[PDB]
Amino acid sequence: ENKVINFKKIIDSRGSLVAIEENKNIPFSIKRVYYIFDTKGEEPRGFHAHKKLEQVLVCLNGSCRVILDDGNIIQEITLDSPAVGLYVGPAVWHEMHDFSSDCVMMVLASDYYDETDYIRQYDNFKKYIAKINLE
Amino acid sequence: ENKVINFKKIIDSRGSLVAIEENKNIPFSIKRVYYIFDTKGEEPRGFHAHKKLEQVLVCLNGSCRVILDDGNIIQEITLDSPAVGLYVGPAVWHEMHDFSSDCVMMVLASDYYDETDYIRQYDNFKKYIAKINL
Ligand SMILES: Cc1cn([C@H]2C[C@H](O)[C@@H](COP(=O)(O)OP(=O)(O)O)O2)c(=O)[nH]c1=O
Ligand SMILES: Cc1cn([C@H]2C[C@H](O)[C@@H](COP(=O)(O)OP(=O)(O)O)O2)c(=O)[nH]c1=O
Ligand SMILES: [Cl-]
Repeated sequence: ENKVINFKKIIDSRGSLVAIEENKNIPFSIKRVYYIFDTKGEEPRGFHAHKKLEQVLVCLNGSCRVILDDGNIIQEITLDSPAVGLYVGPAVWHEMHDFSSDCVMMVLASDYYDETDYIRQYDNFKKYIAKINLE
Repeated sequence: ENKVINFKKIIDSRGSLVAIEENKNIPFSIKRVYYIFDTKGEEPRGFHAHKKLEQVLVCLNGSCRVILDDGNIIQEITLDSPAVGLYVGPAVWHEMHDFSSDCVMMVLASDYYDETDYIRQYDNFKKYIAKINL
């Protein structure tokens, strides 16, 4: 509804195509595109929140299980369709689990990588969330 | 004239990561990100040049054979690594062939989809180039 994006998909005799356009079918300007591949092991990814960064996760091949925690409710979704994007706004703790061996996870981000824009401690995230609330 | 971009790749026990940043490891601002998947058939694609659009092609899974023609030289390059991008500037004809069944082709574009920016006839592409040349 608010976080799951169903992109329009073109299908023809040659295959399938999806086009994501900044500020068109995604709410922000794209500054970075990163992707995860050649995955292995049973240790997950993520476990942090951002203060300003906006992202849209898309599973281009295989599947992956994503968890979002906005400090109020926890949501979970299994991404396994390239036509499905998951919006991860600022102030949202997130985690990525169960990457299939053939998984390819693509992320569209509103800004360049920035080590300082991370909240890696859950309690801190929680605190952070509390403060924002007050305001 | 080289068009291959080798991206820095992060590796750990969990897998690999590559990060593309507009105007940082690619020469333009990204306005669109499109991808081709669930491919079939024996028909190749592309077979056009753009007048304004700049793009970076990346084979995120499987493989595919790309043909680039800049009007000076024709280059055939097989993409089978997510860490390699192929820069397709304006006025550059491109074709994509031999898509693996599990292929995933991702493209970073400098602008929104625009059918009017498609030069669809090789001869016209060549004429366009000639024009540019003078
Ligand atoms: C997401 C991202 C990470 N990185 C770097 C930062 C680290 O050195 C490495 C991995 O970052 P990341 O994998 O997100 O951090 P963590 O190990 O805490 O889960 O890749 C970039 O250079 N660019 C990016 O866009
Ligand atoms: C590349 C792209 C294609 N499309 C559509 C146009 C076509 O209907 C289809 C395939 O486009 P494309 O292969 O570029 O054109 P063509 O098949 O004529 O050679 O996908 C978009 O809607 N947005 C995009 O960003
Ligand atoms: Cl579900």
